[PDB]
Amino acid sequence: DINQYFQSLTYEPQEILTNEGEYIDNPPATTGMLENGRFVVLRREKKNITNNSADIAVIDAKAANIYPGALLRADQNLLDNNPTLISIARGDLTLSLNLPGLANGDSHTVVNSPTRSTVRTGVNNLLSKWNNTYAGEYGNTQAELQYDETMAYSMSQLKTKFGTSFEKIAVPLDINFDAVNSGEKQVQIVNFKQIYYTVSVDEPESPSKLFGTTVEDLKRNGITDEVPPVYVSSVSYGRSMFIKLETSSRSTQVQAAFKAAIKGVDISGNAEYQDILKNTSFSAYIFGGDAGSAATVVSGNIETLKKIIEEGARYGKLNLGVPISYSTNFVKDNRPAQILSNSEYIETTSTVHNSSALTLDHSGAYVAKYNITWEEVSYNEAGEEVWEPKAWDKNGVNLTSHWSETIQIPGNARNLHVNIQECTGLAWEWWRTVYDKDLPLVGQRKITIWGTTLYPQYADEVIELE
Ligand SMILES: OC(C(F)(F)F)C(F)(F)F
Repeated sequence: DINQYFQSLTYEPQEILTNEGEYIDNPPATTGMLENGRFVVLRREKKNITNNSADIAVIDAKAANIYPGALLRADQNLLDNNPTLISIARGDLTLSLNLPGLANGDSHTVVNSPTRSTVRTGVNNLLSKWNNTYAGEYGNTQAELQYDETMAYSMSQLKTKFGTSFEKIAVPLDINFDAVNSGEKQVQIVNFKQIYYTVSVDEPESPSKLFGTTVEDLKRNGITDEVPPVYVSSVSYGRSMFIKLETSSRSTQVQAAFKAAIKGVDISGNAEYQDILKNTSFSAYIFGGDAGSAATVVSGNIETLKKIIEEGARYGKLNLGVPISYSTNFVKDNRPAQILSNSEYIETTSTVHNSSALTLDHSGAYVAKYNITWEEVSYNEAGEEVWEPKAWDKNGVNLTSHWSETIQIPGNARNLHVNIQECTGLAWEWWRTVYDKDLPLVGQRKITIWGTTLYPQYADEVIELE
């Protein structure tokens, strides 16, 4: 009996579907740079990404050996999203057609001598029975949106976020890891899946029910306690769109910007910082819907992306789609074949700190002592902050009657303090403090003292730029 042998099969499913790989070392200590009156704080930290899932998203419509009820081997091939098919005498099995939100549809059909052709035929009579009357030919309300976003930092971490095919779409996607690492550009990758339907296979009550003259014709197909058999349980059909979004923006509101952008929820309206969207250059690898043969690569601009997703969503059809994701189960215990994958990577985040301008104006019938101070950030080795004391070069200096000077506090500065005093004709209170405050490093700030020795009057004003 086969079931007995299947029950005797002693393997470790999870350990045979594992993807290690760290090779991360240690990232160069965080540093600080000066660029065009701005301060660039570069901080890159070592992180780890993990992905354990039995839902395999496809990529190459040609490298597809996937179909509902497909009997596949459980090996490195299956692990690398390039499984091996076991073409043996197949046992009749029942297939069902699941739709996103079609109430109680779930059309069922029987399948004899299971194979690409037969399954294709079943799915054909299904989809045909569906399109024949139901108003769901070109589009169907809201197909299942499977949105998988992630900021790009490492080919491997992307290989973990999507699998071992992003290595295949990498060239078309054109990702700038060097730039991201340098901190120049910022790029997010988004797996936008748009499932129109989903073919399900009735869980085999028994391996015997799956495969009756199959006495021991298993060892002649590659079945062993070393190479367990799996079967494609569910296959999702729709439009798969792997989009790459690059922008020269900073590390502020980017995620939200991109996500909201891709989701296209009229974010444009009341969009505080939309410079990212005005600087969103994209490149998308799409397949499904528009065609059931080849894929399409489109590089361009934010708008082009919007109109491309909008014209790619409800412009396709339902008649016949392409496999964009699938799932398989072990033949023995019908356990979900959950591929695991780990990957350490480097998250590189930079921060811009603008210059600061402090104008000083003296209009007093007297002599005014000036005294302004602050501290500057120094990023030495070990990536540890080093705040260094700084004071105005003319500090302690006393200015006569009228004076004026604008000062340029660097971006890597903080804890600004201003202290200005005025000389009085008094011997007891020779010096009278006029102004003394801790000040925020706002864009532009003008401080104007003026008036009489017996009465000094000041003015602290703040201005903007652009
Ligand atoms: O790539 C096509 C284009 F260009 F958007 F028209 C498709 F419609 F398929 F998306």
